[PDB]
This record gives sequence, C-alpha cells and structure tokens, in this order.
Amino acid sequence: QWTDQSFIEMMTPHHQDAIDMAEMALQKAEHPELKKLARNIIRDQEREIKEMKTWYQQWFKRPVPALLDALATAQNFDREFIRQMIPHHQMAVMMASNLKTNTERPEMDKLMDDIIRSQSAEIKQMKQWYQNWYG
Ligand SMILES: [Ag+]
Ligand SMILES: [Ag+]
Ligand SMILES: [Ag+]
Ligand SMILES: [Ag+]
Ligand SMILES: [Ag+]
Ligand SMILES: [Ag+]
Repeated sequence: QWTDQSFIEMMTPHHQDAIDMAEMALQKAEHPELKKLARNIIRDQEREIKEMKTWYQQWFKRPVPALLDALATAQNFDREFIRQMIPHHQMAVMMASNLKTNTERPEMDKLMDDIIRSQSAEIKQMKQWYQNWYG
C-alpha cells in the first residue's frame, strides 16, 4: 500500500515518462487526435509534477529523491505510441486508486481523482482510436 511520500516518489518519474513520450508525438505523430492528446498529457501531467514536488517539500522538508527504440526508430509511431501509453496510463490510475484509500490529505485525494478521471478517459479514447485505425 502506498503512502503519500512513496506515491510522489514513484509517480513523478512515471508522469515524466508520459510527458517525454507526448513530446515526441508533437513531432512524430501523424494523427491530429494524437497531437491534441499529447498536448493535454503534457499540460496536465507537468502541472501534477509541480504540485507533487511542491507538496513533497512542505510535508517532508526535503526535495523529491531522484531515485526507447520501439518508440524512437519507429516507422509506425502512432500505433506504438498507443500500445505504450495505454498500459502506462492504467498503471497511473492503479497507483492513484490505491493511494486514494490510504491517504488522509485532501489535496492528495483530489489529485487522485484528477489522475483517475483524466487518464481513464484518455485510455478509452486511445482504445477507440486503435480500433478505428488498426482494427
Ligand atoms: Ag504517472
Ligand atoms: Ag515510455
Ligand atoms: Ag521518439
Ligand atoms: Ag501514461
Ligand atoms: Ag507503479
Ligand atoms: Ag487513421
């Protein structure tokens, strides 16, 4: 079971990976649906990293401890982007749901709701797009 401290420690690099993937999409994605999704992921998840970073220092009096090829060389970026981003998002929703029943902090509770709602929604849309484009 996650604590607020451990959650931020794992979710931050996790969110940062989604952001980096999304950055590639801005250059490498062919579907405009994906570029839109990418800008959303970048905006929402960078905001959440900033919030988590800020809260971590207030609560724990120290900064957040600092702890490819299929996507890089790819000729079919849009396809492999979704293949990666779906289970990635599912992992975030899973971690957020876990913390949500353990946490006592109202700001963590609300952040979990955002992660769960926004990323579940992007999962639905990506599955539908995968079906339309590659089904
Ligand atoms: Ag994440
Ligand atoms: Ag990745
Ligand atoms: Ag790339
Ligand atoms: Ag993700
Ligand atoms: Ag995890
Ligand atoms: Ag298409």
